[PDB]
Amino acid sequence: NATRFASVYAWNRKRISNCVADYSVLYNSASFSTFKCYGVSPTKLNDLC
Amino acid sequence: KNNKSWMESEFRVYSSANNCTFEYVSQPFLMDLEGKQGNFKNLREFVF
Repeated sequence: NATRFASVYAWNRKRISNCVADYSVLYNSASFSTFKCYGVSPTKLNDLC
Repeated sequence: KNNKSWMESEFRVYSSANNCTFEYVSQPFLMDLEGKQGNFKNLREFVF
């Protein structure tokens, strides 16, 4: 939901530790334009980490 | 002078900090640093 990012070479990395992320609304909700996964299914990220 | 609370004010142990991989805050505890006399009135035992 961030308003403005950085440059492609200036890309910022968000460190997430001691947290719980909900991946159902990020994928199953289909609120974004497109997504592509590598080596793992988008529905398997809830029970894996 | 106002609202003592004996809370920590300035941190002089380390001047700068960077590349922090972890941070946590535990449950609130009570501490009173006011001077006392006599034998030691409290005992704190920690195992890490």
